[PDB]
Amino acid sequence: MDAAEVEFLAEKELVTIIPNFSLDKIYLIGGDLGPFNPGLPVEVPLWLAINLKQRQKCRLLPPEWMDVEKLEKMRDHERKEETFTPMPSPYYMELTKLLLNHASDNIPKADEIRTLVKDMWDTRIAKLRVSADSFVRQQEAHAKLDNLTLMEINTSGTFLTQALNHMYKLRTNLQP
Amino acid sequence: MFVSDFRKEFYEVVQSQRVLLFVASDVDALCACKILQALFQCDHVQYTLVPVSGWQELETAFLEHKEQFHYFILINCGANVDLLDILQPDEDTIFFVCDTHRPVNVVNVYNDTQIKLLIKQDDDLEVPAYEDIFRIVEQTMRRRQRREWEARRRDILFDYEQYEYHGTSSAMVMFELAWMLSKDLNDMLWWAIVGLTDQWVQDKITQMKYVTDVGVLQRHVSRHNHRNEDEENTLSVDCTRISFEYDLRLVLYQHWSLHDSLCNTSYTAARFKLWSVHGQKRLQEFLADMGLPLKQVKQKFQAMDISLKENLREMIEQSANKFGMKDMRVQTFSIHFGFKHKFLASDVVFATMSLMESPEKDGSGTDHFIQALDSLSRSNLDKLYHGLELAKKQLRATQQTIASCLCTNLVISQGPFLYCSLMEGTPDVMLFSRPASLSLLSKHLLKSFVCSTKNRRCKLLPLVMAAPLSMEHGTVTVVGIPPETDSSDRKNFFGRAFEKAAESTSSRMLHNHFDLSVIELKAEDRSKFLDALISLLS
Amino acid sequence: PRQKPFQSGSTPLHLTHRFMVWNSIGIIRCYNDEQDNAIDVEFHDTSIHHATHLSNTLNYTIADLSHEAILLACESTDELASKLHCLHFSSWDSSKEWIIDLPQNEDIEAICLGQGWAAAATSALLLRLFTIGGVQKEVFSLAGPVVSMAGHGEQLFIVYHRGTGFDGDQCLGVQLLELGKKKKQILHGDPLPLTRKSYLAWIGFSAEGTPCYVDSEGIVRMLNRGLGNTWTPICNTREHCKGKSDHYWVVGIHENPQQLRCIPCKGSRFPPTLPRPAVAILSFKLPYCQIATEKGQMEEQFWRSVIFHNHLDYLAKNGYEYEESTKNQATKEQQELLMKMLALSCKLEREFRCVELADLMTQNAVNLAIKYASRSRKLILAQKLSELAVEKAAEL
Amino acid sequence: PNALRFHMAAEEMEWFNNYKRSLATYMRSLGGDEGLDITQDMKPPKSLYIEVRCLKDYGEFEVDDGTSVLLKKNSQHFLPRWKCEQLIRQGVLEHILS
Repeated sequence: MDAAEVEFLAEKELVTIIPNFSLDKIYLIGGDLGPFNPGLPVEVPLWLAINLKQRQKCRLLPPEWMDVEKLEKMRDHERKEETFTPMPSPYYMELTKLLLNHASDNIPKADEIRTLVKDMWDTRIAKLRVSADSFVRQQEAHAKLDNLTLMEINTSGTFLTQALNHMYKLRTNLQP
Repeated sequence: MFVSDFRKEFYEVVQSQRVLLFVASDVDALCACKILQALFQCDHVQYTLVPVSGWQELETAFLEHKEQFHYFILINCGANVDLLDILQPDEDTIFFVCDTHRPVNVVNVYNDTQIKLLIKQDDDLEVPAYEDIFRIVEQTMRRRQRREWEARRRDILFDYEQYEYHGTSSAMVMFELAWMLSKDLNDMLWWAIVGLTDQWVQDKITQMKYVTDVGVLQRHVSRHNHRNEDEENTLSVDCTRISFEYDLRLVLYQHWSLHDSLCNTSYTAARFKLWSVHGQKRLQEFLADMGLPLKQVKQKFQAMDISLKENLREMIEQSANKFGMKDMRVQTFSIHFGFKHKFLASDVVFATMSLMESPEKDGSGTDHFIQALDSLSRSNLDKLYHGLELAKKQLRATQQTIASCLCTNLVISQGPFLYCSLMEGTPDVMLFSRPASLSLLSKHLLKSFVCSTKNRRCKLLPLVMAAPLSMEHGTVTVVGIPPETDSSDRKNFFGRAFEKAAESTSSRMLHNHFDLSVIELKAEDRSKFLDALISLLS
Repeated sequence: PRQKPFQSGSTPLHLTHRFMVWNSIGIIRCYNDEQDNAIDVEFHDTSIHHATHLSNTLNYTIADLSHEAILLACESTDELASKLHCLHFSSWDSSKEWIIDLPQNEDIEAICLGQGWAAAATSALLLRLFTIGGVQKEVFSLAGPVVSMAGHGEQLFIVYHRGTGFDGDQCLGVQLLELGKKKKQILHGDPLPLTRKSYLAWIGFSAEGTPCYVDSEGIVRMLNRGLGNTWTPICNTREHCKGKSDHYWVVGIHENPQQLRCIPCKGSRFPPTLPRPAVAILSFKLPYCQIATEKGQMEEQFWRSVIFHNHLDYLAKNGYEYEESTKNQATKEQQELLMKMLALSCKLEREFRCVELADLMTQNAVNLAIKYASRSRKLILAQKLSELAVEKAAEL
Repeated sequence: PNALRFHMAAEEMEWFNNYKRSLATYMRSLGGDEGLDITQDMKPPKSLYIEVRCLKDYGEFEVDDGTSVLLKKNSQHFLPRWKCEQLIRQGVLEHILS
């Protein structure tokens, strides 16, 4: 894969907007939406909230896990534990990029949410290169990754698997 | 015709069509486009953007596209001349004009089918009434009265089309439209502010009108940016903020040093007379009266010590009363993006205006236009930050020309108007070869001159300037600027003079641009033209 | 102490950035410090009108908003009189503004916007009527100091002090007028029911045009046109609150579909202006007994359906436009609940109760209940229902 | 372009024109109406319209409805990205408003 398709899979998460136009139910091949009552919340998939925000037709809302207090506890829980701890949403990096870039003025304290998210990320990446070094160092044959999201996997996967194949080969070249 | 309301007459017609946008080349028109773009990319309206530069290229462009499309939009071009003939269109084609030039041509106003005008009629317009300009012995007895009518027409024309000026900028009409639809943002407000500031920078509007428009725009700025009353601590630092500033008139002083921006603003380079060693010490005394070390003033402004810059913008306004410079603070706006991004609305202008008019040419006429249209969106801060090193290089190569024609006295008093000319051998004179970057040099030359000369007559005569255009065709370019003063109405009158002079002498001339006061003339018809012009203006 | 007049949907005046009015049409905010004073108008539907920004030079402290105009008012000073300012943005002519000065020592205390008209209650105990274009209409005296004022169509909803209460209770009266071509005073200062030791928090009309109001104890009441113009509780916002300091700030009331649009407030009774609060949607629930049981649940649903469709009859009696399909769906919804309540009473061997429920049924539903009573061997019940069906046919 | 068809040996052109034809055969077989052209669509779709800017001359680009468009140099349009993908990926147009 590549980041630009993880970003595609991440635009299926649901968010809540507040439209300012009138429209009746829409029957999408992936569900139903609406109705859109001006000045009333409604829950849509991201790829539509962003596209409506760019055309000046809505007003986003911060997801509940995107609070500057619960995050300041996740950031500590992550540094205490010594394994991959569970995360608010399986796609938090892409949410807190797309949202904070496109709707940073409808989110209070954007430039602290952003730094806490980055602090969590910079740790969950450090635990990986330790869990991906003991693997080689001790020549394991299995490794249980607990709560890795698809993005951390995809940033260093096409190197790790490709450097473990060359190790299986070198380790089983004497049998015949 | 005149469009009464922009929603239901201009927008909601082209909302479902495929329009074609012709664009002139000036910061005002760039900023008037970049809003219409963002208003089309929001409603999925297929447009097309053709950058034109004269009348020949506008005609060439209309030649090719005139059968696919049948809607059109002209931006800062084609409101001071007649349109239904230079293009010779069909009947079912529609034209919208959103130009600033004045006065609007006559027929373009009594043609309510093909040429609609997006011009707010509450400007300074006084268009003559309809039949005053448009259509047995008793036969002759009444056709003599019709001859009287024609004679009155020949006069009222000369009354109405004698002075050219500019109205409210396009980037403010478009912004009114974009606010009606309720789809305005900060990014569409910064382009309004820049498209307004540019006119006042190039000195095409009066200070009264400029302050009136600033008074208008400040309500919008406060409506947007005040909603963050006390939450300015929990708003993202990486989100643009526009603010009203009462700030200095020095050009580019926040990127240049404080010293190289006093020697180059063509408002303190005139008063201080920073071209004559006798008055260069005036600058020294001005600096010494404030306690600014001569070693901090020479260093870049971002690196100056923090203890000096506390009340700089006040200790400069004060110590400029003691020298005869009381108009030193102006009213502008400024933008912050992030951690280190802080622009005044007259730095964006001097950078854009010099990305579009770079001397070294690298292709067709529409290769620089694109690179300057690029540097207005925040995703391209690497062009802006680059177009600020051209705007510097230009400003340091203008005070080294106004220093030539004032330590050599190349301003001839040819009678009713001053006169000058340039030499190729002087360095940095091929930079001003373009017929657009020559008006600013002349308009600063007049400001330095009027302050320099000791006469009382020359201080109130308009200037006329010529500099060589093409060595092969052997031709020069000529401009004409109104008589300078503090409260000049800014109503130039040379578009008629040059026309009638070339008509009298019957020489070769080209009125290629959209403004009339810029002409290309054979190097040999110079005097043949000039003498007849001297006699004509009288 | 008598509570002071207020505009429904507004936040207190002492706030630097406050809401002047928040209703179903839009929001009006006022930012006022010591340097400048600004008023911003926003519409929920951008197609109605563009965002309007005003320089509050006269220091307007009261505001109302409708699909027709913007209404603003300010008290008098030692130099200026109390003024009523209307921004008639929906006007089809070139004059979209008018202002009028009240007489000396007369101050505007409350305003409201109706369909094509505006009203202002003043410190002289006067109610002044104005057309939306600026014509002064009728004037009459108020029986007491005004508390709040609302308008909808031709209806004028006035709440005022009819007396002096004791032990924390207010003494409020309601004057309800219809200002059409035939002027009617629907309520001649009837006493306004309130929760004990509570004050008036919000008044107004539902989008369909029924008067409603909320007290400080979260009790939402609605005029019951089908019950002699009494007031029926339709919601209790305290049931959705988790603590004493939690409150709900009502914005609008809608009958079809049923929804109470309000702002959840944690720690205070009104939401802060920034950041933009989110509008919550609460359901209506009439305070019926044993609502956890199937009988009480269906009885609440039935009477909630009855009261929230009285507006259809009101629109019909006054020539307004109503959907006949909504009236038919209401009856079908009610006949289904009656039929399920009759089947429940039949299972409980309460056959007398079944006949009582059948009295509320249509003739077709009663005929169906007779065959359901013949089934399951309820012979006497079937006879009582048949005699009821005969009596219903005789009433025609 | 014949900067390429000049470097292939004269029998590789036959392999090509066979492969291309078999591919265009398979593609039209997927769906009922002329299948689905899987050659386009190389990157996830982001928005519905795109803003291009020409870079070389090109005779007369077509819009499905017979409404052609001339392509001079340095002249930017606003077209549906459903049509511009073929040309952006070659070098003619350019996606500016990223």
